[PDB]
Amino acid sequence: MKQDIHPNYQPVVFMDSTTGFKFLSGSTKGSSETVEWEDGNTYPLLRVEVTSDSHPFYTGRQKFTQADGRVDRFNKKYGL
Amino acid sequence: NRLKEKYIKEVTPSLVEKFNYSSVMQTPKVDKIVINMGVGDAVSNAKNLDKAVEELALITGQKPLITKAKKSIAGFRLREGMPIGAKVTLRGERMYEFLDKLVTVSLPRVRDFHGVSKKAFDGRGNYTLGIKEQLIFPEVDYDLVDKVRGMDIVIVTTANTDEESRELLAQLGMPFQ
Amino acid sequence: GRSLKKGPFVDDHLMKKVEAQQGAEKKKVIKTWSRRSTIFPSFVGFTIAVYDGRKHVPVYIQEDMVGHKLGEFAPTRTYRGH
Amino acid sequence: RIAGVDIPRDKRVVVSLTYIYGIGNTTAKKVLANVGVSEDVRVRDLTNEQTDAIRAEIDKLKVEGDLRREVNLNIKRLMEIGSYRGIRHRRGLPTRGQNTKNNARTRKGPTKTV
RNA sequence: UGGGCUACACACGUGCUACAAUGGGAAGUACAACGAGUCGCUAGACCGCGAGGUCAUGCAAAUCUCUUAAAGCUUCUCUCAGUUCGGAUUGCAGGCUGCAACUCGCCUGCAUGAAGCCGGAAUCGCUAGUAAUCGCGGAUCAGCACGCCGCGGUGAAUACGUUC
RNA sequence: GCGGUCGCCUCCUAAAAGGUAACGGAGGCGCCCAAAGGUUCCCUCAGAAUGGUUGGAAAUCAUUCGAAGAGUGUAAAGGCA
Ligand SMILES: [K+]
Ligand SMILES: [K+]
Ligand SMILES: [K+]
Ligand SMILES: [K+]
Ligand SMILES: [K+]
Ligand SMILES: [K+]
Ligand SMILES: [K+]
Ligand SMILES: [K+]
Ligand SMILES: [Mg+2]
Ligand SMILES: [Mg+2]
Ligand SMILES: [Mg+2]
Ligand SMILES: [Mg+2]
Ligand SMILES: [Mg+2]
Ligand SMILES: [Mg+2]
Ligand SMILES: [Mg+2]
Ligand SMILES: [Mg+2]
Ligand SMILES: [Mg+2]
Repeated sequence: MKQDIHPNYQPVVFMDSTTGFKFLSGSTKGSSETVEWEDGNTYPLLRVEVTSDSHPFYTGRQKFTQADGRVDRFNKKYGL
Repeated sequence: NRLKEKYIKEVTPSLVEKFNYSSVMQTPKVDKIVINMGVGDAVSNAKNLDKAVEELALITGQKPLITKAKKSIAGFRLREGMPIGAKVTLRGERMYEFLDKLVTVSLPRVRDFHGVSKKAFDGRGNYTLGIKEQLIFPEVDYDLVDKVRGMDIVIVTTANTDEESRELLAQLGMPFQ
Repeated sequence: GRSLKKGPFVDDHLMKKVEAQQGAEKKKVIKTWSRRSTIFPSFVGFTIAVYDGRKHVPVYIQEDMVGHKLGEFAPTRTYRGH
Repeated sequence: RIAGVDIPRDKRVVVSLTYIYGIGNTTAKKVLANVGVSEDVRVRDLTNEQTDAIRAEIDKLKVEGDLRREVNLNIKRLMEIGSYRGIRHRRGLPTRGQNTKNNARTRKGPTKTV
């Protein structure tokens, strides 16, 4: 890689906030927070709310209710 | 390095088993990843391409090569050599790192993300994903974008068949529909 | 809107007709002048020829249509444009 | 910021919340009552903890893309069943029964002199 | 019986609401008049965020009710922003009246938040308790007015002059 | 007489060396380039299919197929991967 022409790159850890699952990868962005890491090495830490494990599709279960049908709505409203 | 680790450990033996490879050399591998951002707006204003290039560099960690129109086209007001479109090539560690980031972070942040296409294969074992909008990558900062844009990521592998390609991408993690 | 205590409204004759045809293998068009009558889950799956002021227009009833008055599904006046 | 929209910073918290789609002034008052946050303090002043509590309440509420998708499904539903309201929606005319000989400019759009 | 008179590329008349700080919002506090009322006006209480609902009271009425009017005044807040202006359109959920509210009623809550930054040529009303502005009542009327009839509150500017 | 032509370059006429006429059939020139020259090093095209945000027949990207069907400042012939 040519020198002084590429955006700064630094290794960084990632923790899924919702579940805590951890994965180490490089990125351009830097996080003031830093955490240790196996092999006894510290890296800036980027907390992410949603990851592959967190995302419902990967797990195989979906949170969404999928809404209600109008027949059922009518019965609920009118007690029928 | 996580994705390379995952590949070599789980993915490589699993593909060997499924596809009954005589030697591990036959194992398909992600050969390279080419992220291409076609910017026709540069003709109206080159700074659109400039900012697009900057965003792409932030996303990729490598300065992009500014591809130029090989042919002048009056239909798009395009003169030959006009610097429209950029690309970046990632191999080895950078390739694996970017791919893992795409799987984990950039993909979920897509609006109403229903997964990735399962037919966008050339027919040779090489896939492409069309990202409609940026701001899904953490490095875009959701504000620096003056004009939102998209891109095309081309995953070129050593697989001969879309089937082996599909299994490899799934193993590395690909939200196929 | 219609008071909840009052409950849904439907013309008695229309309701009696749909009731009589409930145990029907194949539904036959029910012709009604009653625009007012509300659609019901029972109405689902029936074809109803609603008078529009000059003729009875057939409409196929579905669970998606229920909860609305019949007359709304049959337009009265036609406007092609100018 | 809070629900995926960067609310104005200087304004008072209730007004800044209203800037979120799906949230009006009454809803802002209600969520602030739940969180205990005072209405007068500006959002820039609001501590990160108060902002987190406000995020919890909004996430409890339906807003932004979720709300917009719900309404568009309703309108799509009317059009697909071919109801009178659906036809009104499709042709851009008043659905609620207003007379269309005059006015109706909001649905119709700008006047066409022809 | 149902539909139409309620249509809708467009043109005009008459009005209502605005475009904001002489304002918007919140709280407190004060002052009217004309009129209506029997299955009608409805007190008071309770439930409801509200529209309203339940019980229930007085009054065929200078006795009871509609009916503590709104602008106003006093504090607080907003700080010139297509906004805390504007309230159209739209979604959902309700309240009534009525056999029935889709065509096609009024009203409520939540959500949305349109044009509109004071308006070309031209044109209208008004000389004082008037214009301007603020409400209140009533006729029609099951329900339904920005219209009509009437009432009061606050309350100006200007008239040199008769050439046009 | 009117019209056309007058010098130079390329093709056909031209009869497999060269040359060869007609008011025979076709076109070009009166320049351009400071690199579009020299050299060392390096590279190989046009199109087609498949896949792919804006993006459309056709902009940029990827694989495969592709011996030249491209390009070679400028006419044509000869030549050049
Ligand atoms: K109408
Ligand atoms: K008019
Ligand atoms: K007229
Ligand atoms: K009016
Ligand atoms: K004030
Ligand atoms: K109606
Ligand atoms: K009335
Ligand atoms: K050179
Ligand atoms: Mg809002
Ligand atoms: Mg009407
Ligand atoms: Mg009429
Ligand atoms: Mg202004
Ligand atoms: Mg006079
Ligand atoms: Mg007065
Ligand atoms: Mg010869
Ligand atoms: Mg010879
Ligand atoms: Mg050359």
